[PDB]
Amino acid sequence: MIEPKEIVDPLTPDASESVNNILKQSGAWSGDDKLQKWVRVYLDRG
Amino acid sequence: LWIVDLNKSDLERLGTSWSGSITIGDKLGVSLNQSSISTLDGSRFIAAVNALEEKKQATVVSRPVLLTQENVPAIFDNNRTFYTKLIGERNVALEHVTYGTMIRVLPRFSADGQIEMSLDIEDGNDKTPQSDTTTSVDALPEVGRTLISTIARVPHGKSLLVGGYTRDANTDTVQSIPFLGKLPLIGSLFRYSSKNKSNVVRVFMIEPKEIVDPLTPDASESVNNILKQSGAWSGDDKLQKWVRVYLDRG
Amino acid sequence: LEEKKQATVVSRPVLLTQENVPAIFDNNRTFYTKLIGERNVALEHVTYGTM
Amino acid sequence: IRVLPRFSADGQIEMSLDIEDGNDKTPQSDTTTSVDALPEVGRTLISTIARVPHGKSLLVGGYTRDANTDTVQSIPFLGKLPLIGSLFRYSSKNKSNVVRVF
Amino acid sequence: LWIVDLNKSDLERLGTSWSGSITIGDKLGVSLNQSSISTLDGSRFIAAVNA
Repeated sequence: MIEPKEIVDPLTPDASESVNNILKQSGAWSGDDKLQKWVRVYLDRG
Repeated sequence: LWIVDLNKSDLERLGTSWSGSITIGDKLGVSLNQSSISTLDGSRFIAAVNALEEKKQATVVSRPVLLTQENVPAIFDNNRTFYTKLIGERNVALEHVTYGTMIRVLPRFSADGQIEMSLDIEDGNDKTPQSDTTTSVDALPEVGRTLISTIARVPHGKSLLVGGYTRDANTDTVQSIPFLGKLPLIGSLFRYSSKNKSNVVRVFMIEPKEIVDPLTPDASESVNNILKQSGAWSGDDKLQKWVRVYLDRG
Repeated sequence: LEEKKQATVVSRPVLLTQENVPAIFDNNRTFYTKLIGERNVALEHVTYGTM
Repeated sequence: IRVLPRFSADGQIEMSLDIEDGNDKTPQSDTTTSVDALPEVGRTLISTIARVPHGKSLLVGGYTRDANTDTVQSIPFLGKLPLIGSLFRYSSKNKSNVVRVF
Repeated sequence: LWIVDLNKSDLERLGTSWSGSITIGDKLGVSLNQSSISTLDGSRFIAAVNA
């Protein structure tokens, strides 16, 4: 089968809230660590 | 960009399957299910039951980051090899999977503030027939190869999808004996049922952002918080400081 | 011997472009399944390609 | 690493980067701690011009990864009775999470 | 330039997995999990635990 659709809008909600609902529920969240947060924090908000 | 994978599968196997032969007085030989009498004369008929089931679930989320100027190309690619510990040190073996990634882009600015880019991306492992033992494939999940070739524009600081793949599947079979598999009392001792079900999504996202500022705090304070807490700091040594000090402050 | 077999599989790719520009998507996963036995060891596998 | 730098007017530096780092893919270190002794880092390659103000530090590219794995292998009938039903399980979790940035 | 790496992993493995076969009076043979009787007649069923 086939079906296209037109798209003009960004994703709602945002992608940074999608994966942070994945990683805190699949059991792989890695922001608690006080050894690795010193270099992820350069990398999440700019 | 955001790689993301979700895998989920369960499988069950239960039932018997019979074979073998009998004999009567060296005058007649009755065999069940292709058991040749030319290999067996008194070996009576046997059975085989299978019982095993499981539930598998695995996720993997990875992301590359890279910056350019506008109207200039750039390439990023990467491939690590992930090992896992097969059980045994003298009875020795290993198994390993390479995990490759590639991305090249060509961005520009618009008038109203949105970014337009030019994407070829790749991700996956190479097809390797390996990990022969049952949990050896279970240790490291597999993700297939993929390739996009797409220009796509997106408003400032927000996230748009660029392509994906989903898949759902079942399987059902009931293998049995024709006459004796329907009587109510022990008729379900002659079944052989094996369901199977897996369902997998995988999608590539993208989001750019504009950047004008240097990193806050500085990088020399980042690694000096790493090395004094991971336990590898090397400024205490009175034999090696005489040449690192030419090298930290100019 | 007799049996009854039934199987379904439903898959979908998604992708976007602009208008009047080409684009390619292709994919191939390999699906393993657990043959019964760990020391009596064997596997079997099928690649599933899409373009 | 190869580079090609120049000065700007206001004091910032603009450079031209191709960098590489890693080991070559070697199937080796067969014993269990032999891989554990020396860690592995994958190959990487950048091709980027990037400018940065004087004396401060800017990021040029990186890679992170998170993963799980869960499986519960058991016997269908006898794996649910309360008394010794958990003697027929086979559970094996797995979890790794790795960052790396230039 | 500054290379930096952080790696972290943990892994656990626990449980059993069974196999083997029995016999009754040289008249019938019941086997669990692909144990062929064509290699074994009196070798009773075994287990394997990993921890």
